[PDB]
Amino acid sequence: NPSVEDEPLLRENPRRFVVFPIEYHDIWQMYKKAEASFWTAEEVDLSKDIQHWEALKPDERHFISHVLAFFAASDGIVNENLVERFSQEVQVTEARCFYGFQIAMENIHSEMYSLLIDTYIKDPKEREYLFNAIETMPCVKKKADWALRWIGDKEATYGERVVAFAAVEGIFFSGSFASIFWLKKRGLMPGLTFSNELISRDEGLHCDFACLMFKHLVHKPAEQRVREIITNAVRIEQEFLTEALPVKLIGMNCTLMKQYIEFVADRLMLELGFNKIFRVENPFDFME
Amino acid sequence: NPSVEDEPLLRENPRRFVVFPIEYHDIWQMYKKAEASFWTAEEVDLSKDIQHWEALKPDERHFISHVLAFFAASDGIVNENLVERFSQEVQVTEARCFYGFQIAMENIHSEMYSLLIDTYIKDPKEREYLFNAIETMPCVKKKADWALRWIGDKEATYGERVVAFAAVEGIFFSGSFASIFWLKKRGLMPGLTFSNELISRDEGLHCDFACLMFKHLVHKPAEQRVREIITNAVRIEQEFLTEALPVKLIGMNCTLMKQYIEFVADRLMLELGFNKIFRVENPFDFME
Ligand SMILES: [Co+2]
Ligand SMILES: [Co+2]
Ligand SMILES: [Co+2]
Ligand SMILES: [Co+2]
Repeated sequence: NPSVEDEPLLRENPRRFVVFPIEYHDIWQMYKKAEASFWTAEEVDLSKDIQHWEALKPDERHFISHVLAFFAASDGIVNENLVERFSQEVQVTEARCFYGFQIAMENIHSEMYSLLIDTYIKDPKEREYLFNAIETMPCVKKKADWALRWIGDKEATYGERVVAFAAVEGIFFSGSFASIFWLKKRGLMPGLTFSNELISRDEGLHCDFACLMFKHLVHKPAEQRVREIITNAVRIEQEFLTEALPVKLIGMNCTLMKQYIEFVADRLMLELGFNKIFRVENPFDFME
Repeated sequence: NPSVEDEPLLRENPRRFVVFPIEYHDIWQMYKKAEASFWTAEEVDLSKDIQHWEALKPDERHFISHVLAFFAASDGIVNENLVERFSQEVQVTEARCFYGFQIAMENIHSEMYSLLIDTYIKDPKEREYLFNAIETMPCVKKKADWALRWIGDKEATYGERVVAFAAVEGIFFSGSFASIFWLKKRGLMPGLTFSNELISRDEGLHCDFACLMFKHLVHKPAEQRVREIITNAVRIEQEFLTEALPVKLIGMNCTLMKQYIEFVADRLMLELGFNKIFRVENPFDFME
C-alpha cells in the first residue's frame, strides 16, 4: 500500500499484538470511557411498557413503531462496518480496543431494539414487518442504504468512510433520539426512554471516537467534501422526521426538529475540527 | 460461493441485521453465558504481586515470565482472527454476537497480561523483550506462528480453521493454565492466579463455542484430519512445557503435564463429537 503506509492508524506497523506499551493515551482514554459505560439490555425493565404502549395514541404508536423499525438493524450495519473495515484496517491497538467494545455494545443496542419491538407489537404480522423494515419501509431503506453504501463503497477512503459513519451514528440517530427524549419529558414510555438514554450515551461516545480517528488521519477529505457528506445526512434525516414520519405525530414542531438536526451536524463539524455549517441554536432545552 | 451457499452458518442469507427473531437458541445461550461473565482487568488487584514476584525463586520467575510472554499477544492473534474471518464469514446473528463479545473479552485478557508484565518486570529491557516475544523467544514464536498460519491460510476451510483455533484456545493455553493453577494451590502469586481464573473460564467458553460452531458446520473436515490438527497442537504444547520451558522450574512433573495436555485434547475431541485420541486420565486433581 502507498498513501496508507504513511498513516499511523493504518500502517502495517504493529509487529506487536500487545497493549501496554501504550502509544495513544487519547484513544486509550476513549476506550476506557466506553468500557466503563457497559450495560446489558437485561438491565432495562420492560415489564410495564407493554401497557404504556396501550395508553398511547394511534398516531404516536405509529411513530414509535416506525422509529424502532430503523433502530432494528442500523446498529446491525454499524457492526458489519466495524468488523469488516474499521476494526480491521486500523492497526493501532488502542483503537482496535475501542472498536472491539463498540461492536459488543452495538450488538446489545441491537438486542435492546428487538426486545422493544417484541414487547410492543404482539401481533406477529406487524412484528415481521418492522423487523424487515430495511426491505419494507421506504424512508428507513433510504437511510440504511446510505450507511450500507459506505461499507461496500470500494472507492471512498478511510477518511470519507469515518465521516460518513459519524454522520450515520450522530445525525441519523439524533432525530429519533430527540423525539424519544420528548416522550420522556412528557411522561411517556419509561422503558423506551430509559433504554434511549443508555444507548444515546453510547452513540455520543461512538461519534466523538469517529471524530478522534478522523483527527489521527493524515491525509483526509477536504472540508468541502466533509461538508457535503454531512449536509446530505442532514437532508435525509430532516425529510425523514418532517415528511415520511412527521414528529407532529408525537406533538413536536417539525420546523424546530429540523433546526435541531442542523445544530447536531454543527456540533459534529466542530468536533471534526471545522467551522459550523448552519450556525443555528439547539432549540430543545432538554438537549443542550 | 458454492459449498458455502449450503452452510447455514455462512450462507449469504441474513437479509436482516436484527436479533430477536432468534434462530439458534444454543448459540444464543452461549452468547448469554459469555455476556454474563464480563469482567475488566481493573477488577484484578495487582497491588501486592509486585513483591510476591520477589518472594519467588529465579527459576520460577523465569518460568512465569516466559509464560506471560506468550499470553502477551496470542489473545492479539485470536481477535485478529475473529475480526477478519469468523465474525465475518459467519452471518448468523447469534454467532456474530458471541463473537463480538469474544473480541471484547480478548482485548481485556490482552490488557490483563500486559498489566501483569508491567507489574512484574520493571527493568525496561526485559519488559520490551517479553512484549516482543513473538519475534524474540523461539518456543513462543513456534506457537504464535501456528495460530498465525490458520489466519492467512487461504486454503484451509472454515471447518479446519475452527478446529485449529479451538486447539489454539484450549490446547495452547491448557499447559500454562495448569501450571498457573499449580501456583495458586501452592500459595503463590494471587494476582496472577486470580486473573488466570477469570481468563481460563473465558477460554473454556471460547472453545466450547468453537466446538459448537463446528457442530453447525455441514461439510466438515474428516475425523482423521481433525485428529491430526489436534495431535499436532499436543506435540507443540508438550515440547514447550517439558523442553523449552520445563514445568520442572515451578516444581511440576513434566511427564504428568504431558498426560494432562492429552487429557485436554481428549476432552476437546469429545466436545467436537469424536472419540478420545489418547485415552488418559486427567492427572491433576485440581483440574478434573
Ligand atoms: Co448503537
Ligand atoms: Co454506535
Ligand atoms: Co483469551
Ligand atoms: Co479466547
